[PDB]
Amino acid sequence: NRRPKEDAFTQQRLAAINPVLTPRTVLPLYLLIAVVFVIVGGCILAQNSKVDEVTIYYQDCMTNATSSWSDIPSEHWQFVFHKYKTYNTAPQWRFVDDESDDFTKQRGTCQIRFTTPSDMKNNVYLNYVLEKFAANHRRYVLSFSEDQIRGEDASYETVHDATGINCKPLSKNADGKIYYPCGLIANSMFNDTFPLQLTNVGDTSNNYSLTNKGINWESDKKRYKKTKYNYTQIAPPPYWEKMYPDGYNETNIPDIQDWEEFQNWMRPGAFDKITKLIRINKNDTLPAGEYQLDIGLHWPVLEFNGKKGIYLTHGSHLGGRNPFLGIVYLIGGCICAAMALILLTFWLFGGRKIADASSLSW
Amino acid sequence: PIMQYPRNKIRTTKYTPLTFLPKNILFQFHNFANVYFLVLIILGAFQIFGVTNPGLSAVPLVVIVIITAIKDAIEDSRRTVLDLEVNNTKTHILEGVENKGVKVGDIVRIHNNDEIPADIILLSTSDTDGACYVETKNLDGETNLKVRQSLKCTNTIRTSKDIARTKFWIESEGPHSNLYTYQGNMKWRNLADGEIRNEPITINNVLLRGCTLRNTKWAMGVVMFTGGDTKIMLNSGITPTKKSRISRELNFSVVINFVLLFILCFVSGIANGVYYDKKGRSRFSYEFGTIAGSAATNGFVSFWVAVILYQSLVPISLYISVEIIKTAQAAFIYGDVLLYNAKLDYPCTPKSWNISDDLGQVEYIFSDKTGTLTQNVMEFKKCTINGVSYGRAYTEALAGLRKRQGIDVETEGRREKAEIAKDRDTMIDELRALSGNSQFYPEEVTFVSKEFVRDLKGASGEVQQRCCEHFMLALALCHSVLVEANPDNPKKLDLKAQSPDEAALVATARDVGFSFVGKTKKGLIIEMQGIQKEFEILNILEFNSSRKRMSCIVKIPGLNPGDEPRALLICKGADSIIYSRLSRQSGSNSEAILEKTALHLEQYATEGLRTLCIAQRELSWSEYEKWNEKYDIAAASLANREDELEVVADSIERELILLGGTAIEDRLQDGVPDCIELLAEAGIKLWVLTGDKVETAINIGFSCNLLNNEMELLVIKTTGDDVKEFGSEPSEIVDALLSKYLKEYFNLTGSEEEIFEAKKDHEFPKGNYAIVIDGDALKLALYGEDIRRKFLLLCKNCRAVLCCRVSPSQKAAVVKLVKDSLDVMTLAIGDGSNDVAMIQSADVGIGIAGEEGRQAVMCSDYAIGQFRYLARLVLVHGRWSYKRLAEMIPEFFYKNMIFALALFWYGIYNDFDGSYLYEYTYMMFYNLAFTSLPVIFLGILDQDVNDTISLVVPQLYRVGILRKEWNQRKFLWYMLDGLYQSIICFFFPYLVYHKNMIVTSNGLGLDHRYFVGVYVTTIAVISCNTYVLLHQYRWDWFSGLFIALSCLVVFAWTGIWSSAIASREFFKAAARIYGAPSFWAVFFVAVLFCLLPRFTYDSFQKFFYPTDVEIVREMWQHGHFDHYPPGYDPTDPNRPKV
Ligand SMILES: *[C@@H]1O[C@H](CO)[C@@H](O[C@@H]2O[C@H](CO)[C@@H](O[C@@H]3O[C@H](CO)[C@@H](O)[C@H](O)[C@@H]3O)[C@H](O)[C@H]2NC(C)=O)[C@H](O)[C@H]1NC(C)=O
Ligand SMILES: Nc1ncnc2c1ncn2[C@@H]1O[C@H](COP(=O)(O)OP(=O)(O)CP(=O)(O)O)[C@@H](O)[C@H]1O
Ligand SMILES: [Mg+2]
Repeated sequence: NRRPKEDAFTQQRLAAINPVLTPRTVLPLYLLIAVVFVIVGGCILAQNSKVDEVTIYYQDCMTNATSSWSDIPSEHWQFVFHKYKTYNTAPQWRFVDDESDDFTKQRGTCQIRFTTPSDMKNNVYLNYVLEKFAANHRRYVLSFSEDQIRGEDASYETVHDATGINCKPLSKNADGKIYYPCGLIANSMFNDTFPLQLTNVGDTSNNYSLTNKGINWESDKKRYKKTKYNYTQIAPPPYWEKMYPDGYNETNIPDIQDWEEFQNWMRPGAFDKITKLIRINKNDTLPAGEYQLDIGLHWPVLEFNGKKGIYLTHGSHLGGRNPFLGIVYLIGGCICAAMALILLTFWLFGGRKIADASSLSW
Repeated sequence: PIMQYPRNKIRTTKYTPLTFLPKNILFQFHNFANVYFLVLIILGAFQIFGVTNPGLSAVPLVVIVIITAIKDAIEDSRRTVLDLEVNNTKTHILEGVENKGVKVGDIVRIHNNDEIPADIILLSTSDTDGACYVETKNLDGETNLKVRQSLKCTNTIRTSKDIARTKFWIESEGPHSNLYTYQGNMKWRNLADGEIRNEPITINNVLLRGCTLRNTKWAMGVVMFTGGDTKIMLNSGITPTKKSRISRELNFSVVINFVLLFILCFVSGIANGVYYDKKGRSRFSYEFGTIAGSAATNGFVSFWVAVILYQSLVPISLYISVEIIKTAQAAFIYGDVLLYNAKLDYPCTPKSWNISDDLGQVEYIFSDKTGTLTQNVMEFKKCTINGVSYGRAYTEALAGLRKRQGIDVETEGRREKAEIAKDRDTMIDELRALSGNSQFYPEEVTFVSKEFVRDLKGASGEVQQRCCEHFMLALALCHSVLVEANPDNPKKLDLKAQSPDEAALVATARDVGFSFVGKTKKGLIIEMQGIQKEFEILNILEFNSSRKRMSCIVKIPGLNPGDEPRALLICKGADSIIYSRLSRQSGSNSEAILEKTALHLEQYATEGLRTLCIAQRELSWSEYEKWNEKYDIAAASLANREDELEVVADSIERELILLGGTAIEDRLQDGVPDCIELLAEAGIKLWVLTGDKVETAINIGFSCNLLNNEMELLVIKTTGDDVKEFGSEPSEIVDALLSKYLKEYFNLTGSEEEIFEAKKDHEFPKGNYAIVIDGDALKLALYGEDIRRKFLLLCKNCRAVLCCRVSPSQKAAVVKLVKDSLDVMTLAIGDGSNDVAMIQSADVGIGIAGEEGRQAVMCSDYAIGQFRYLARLVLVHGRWSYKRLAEMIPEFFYKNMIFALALFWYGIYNDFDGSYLYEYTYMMFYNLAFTSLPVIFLGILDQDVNDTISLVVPQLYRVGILRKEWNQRKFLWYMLDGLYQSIICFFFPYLVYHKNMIVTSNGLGLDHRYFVGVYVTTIAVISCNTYVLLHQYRWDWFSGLFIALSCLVVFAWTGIWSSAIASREFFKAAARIYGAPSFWAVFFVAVLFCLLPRFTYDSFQKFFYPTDVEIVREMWQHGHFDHYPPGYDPTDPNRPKV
């Protein structure tokens, strides 16, 4: 007896809320969405109007500045303070060469001296902006070793594995020894040493500190682990050999776990603007006045006509200052309230009414 | 080994389970959308095309390869476990201790009434020297008892104790696949004596496989040799499968998806040639130059890296996604109880699973009748003998109910009043039933009680008494009806015939007194009025539906003693064939009786009775013995399965003396209420193709209300039916007469034969115009060039086309004409072995399973219980499976390019060097697990209206006849809707990073490109799955769950894979991204801008250009369908009122 089963699934009689888009459910729906996104779009422009940031580029402290306090191109600096009180004043910078490190392409010390009229809140972030740095190509971001990130004393053919990330450009030095951080990512690290303080020059000289601990995520110290090599078979990468001039001692091998500004650099930014954290200060609210950063220039940004800068901010809940998410929720409010208005004035003032049943075949 | 004998299974499915896998894998890559994945796997192993996880590239392919393998496993198992339990299900005993299953050299005993899976070479049986009868029904139209005269020499075996003393089989040559031939001969060596003997083995000594033996016992002989020596292994079994329009308008849509993929790689392949000849870039100092060499051919490699990058654009889960939906929609056609025939134990049986959407776009139903539309239990007689009509009926004299009064029940009591006055007095010397609903026509036939003692024969007068008795004896001798031993009440034996017509002639001749008791080995025995006369039928010629000659040549005895006994020829056929074979000039009264009886044939077809008439020539044996030699040499000829026996069965039927005609009735299948307002008010144009005549088919189209009143019955009606052999070169009549009103009926529909302005047009034509073209008026209409178009355009602007399509080549040629010359779906529902030519030459193949499963069911595309279920099969289970599968296929090319273009818009910002954005698990689980489930449960569980309301308003099927759902104008505007949302799902995640690259609330930075592809994928998954939510009707608990589960699987694979250390760069992204409120602010507002164009446009359509299926759904929510119950079947015999 092959009768088919009758248990409301081979008979297709499920729950079936059955939505019909009548104009008394769509027109309250657009009244519901557009009354949310003009309150969310207001509250995001309420929050993000109150964000204070400092963007100052310094790729031409080496040439376009003197040893005295020098010219300030307005192409470089961008203060965004919501109390427009000291916004047109210029941040000046000098240049201290000292002619000892004989590199002549990026050397010396640019000492930017800016001025913050308002007070930031307790968290203060000192980023660095690297525009026009091509950080996202095919050969570039697939050049490191994951085991050397995870603290492994790998061999020459185990940094040449087929699986994605290897170190095919940076495999060995002249005498056949492997590199300790291999691959073009760790080779191409931002050098410029920011100091651990913002010196409070001019006024009172009670300095404002900036810790370099707590920079990466603290949860990232489970795949960055200390080395296990034998201090002889590793070489520094060929663009690090002027911070490790002799090679590796028994005591100069960098612990990549706590060296947090290296952990940021092994996380390549997606686009041709790169903004990574290098100095934080969770403890102290920054007071108003005039501060000075002493940037040790080492990283070349002139062979590709790029930029290099400083992003000082107090990052809000959305992160940074961007007027995008305030405009977009208002565009979400402006279109939904217009599509409600177009589909109501074509309804009551001409158009159709849902009053018949002889529209299909009459 | 040397004798080359391997063993084989019986049925020849090419997917042998030892060679299942390598033949499937080559078949999987005849598709050119997964052999494209074999290119980007072997290019993912070469470690220059920037690819991480090279072994995870065979995950999104081989999962689809194995799911198609277990799909093809189920599509091989159902073709062998449900339709094919006849391979080996019986094992014969074959005991040899005193020294359905296959063995070469076996000596198999075959009893009566069983099918033989062997090529048995007969030896002997219970009859005289191996006289074997057979019903060879599953080979040809052979419903005879074909004699298989076995070896007349070795008839000495009786049991399996003496034939079991020889272990021997013969050697034969290769196969030939011809039915009537057998070129094998056996030679054997007798024991203890040197007698050599070649027993001659011909087609009379053997019988084939697919036939059913009758009337004999212990048929014995030898099974075939291995290979293909069975003559049904090649004549039938190699059938080409079929696919839909949407499965043929898909291979255009795939190539349009490959045109776009070839452009997005070509734009990428040149923009990284333009990038690698700049001078002031960053790739000179930090990244090391001369990657491959000192040329700019690292933009040609960057072409190939975009091919590997754009692998979620090639549709891999397409040809598995249609075959999950086509299978599940067909297994819902199967598993419906309202398509289950309780009186037969038979649900709907989908023979072809892959054509569930053909039932939503059909326009022409070629439903020929008398098997399909009717009940085919032939009852009445309404006898018309000697130019006078004896019979009174009011069961169906109601075909002319247009002009009569309200109710007439007193004549239905007067039928019963004459019924009790007819059974009692005719019970003189008859021992049959003769009761209520045992006899069939109440008519006082001449009041036969005249002789008591004075005379027995008469021969003085009252010729009407003789002419009625001579009619009934010639009626009960011209038949192929078999008696049968009645198991309960064995005192009344019954009748069994393969034709429901032919059984009714004897069974009422039984009721008047002329019944036949049985059949002897040569002649026939018949109990005519007490005495049992033995009419020796020495020869019969069979019946075919292409000839309409049921004719026996039964020999009668000479009434005077001492003569040569003459013979009759009762050529019982149609009411136009034997009038085309009738003696015109005569010394008899065979002229003035014709206009009496042919007037009654018009009277007894205009009330809805099937007519079949009886003629008889009084031939002698001075002329028969040469025709019998001309027939038996033609019977000994090679043309016994051809039409050269027809020219021998033509020469003796040239002149005839007409006896009379019958008017057997046929009530309906009660497939009336579907044909009125369900299956013809939808928009489908029915085409009945009877083979019965014109007056009976017009007056049955009114009865089922196929054609109602106010139908302009523009009958074609040619006037002459003659064959041409010479002359008529300067002028023409018999072809020019129908040709001049194929133009003259173009005053009703003004058109011309030149151009097809109607191939590009679909409508259910205003103006009724039921064409009643008939028989030879169709043979002279599809003759050659430039004659079809001047009525095929007339047959487009009709609503019904009608009868007399006999000799099924015309039913083949009509369904081929309206399918080829107008590219549209046909349906062709039929039953019976003469309608397989109409079913196998159409698009859909619906078959009716009657009491037995016939060849138009086992060579079909579906099978339903009655015609009553076609209104549910087409208007519900086909209209849904069109609007489901024509909604799924635009949604699947949409979902592949909301994703695979969002890593093209990232290609601008890495200058098209081919860096991945999606971690290579979100590119690998996207076609498979992320958002490939709600597209499936859109194609399986979507219903625009309920199952009852698809039959209350059947004109919702017009969205499928017009092809007003699936077209390329729908296909491109979903890809343009995807390419819109690819900009939204990338540049809303991009324009929060482009300002200062900081998105976290604690400033720690999510600048990495794998941490951007979670902003992109979560917008590309949720705004994909909510899009499918807004494009299904009736959100249920099931598909509404697998949207809430397929959105909460991208939030769950991000939590359990960004918590392992195996995710190298993607270590802990569940805590970093989802803790950041910039994710949940760009997720709630870039899901909006993906839906907001389509949701307003599908609110601007549904308010001011609303479809017919929106207006019905507005009536669903209000009190317009409150009176209809659930599970409502309006074509049901016993149902309540609305
Ligand atoms: C980080 O600082 C170093 C120095 O403190 C920057 O200079 C790079 O230093 C290496 C080693 O001194 C230079 O390699 C040299 O290249 C010349 C040919 O250009 C070759 O003749 C020498 O024998 C030696 O191999 C390298 O050119 C120099 N500059 C660059 C752009 O790499 C370095 O630029 C700073 N940045 C990075 C990302 O390392
Ligand atoms: N066994 C039989 N004896 C005498 N006449 C028969 C017959 N079988 C069929 N006929 C006649 O042949 C004519 C056409 O033959 P056909 O094969 O069409 O029968 P039919 O139309 O009833 C079945 P179908 O409708 O599927 O063609 C009918 O008018 C019928 O009267
Ligand atoms: Mg039929």
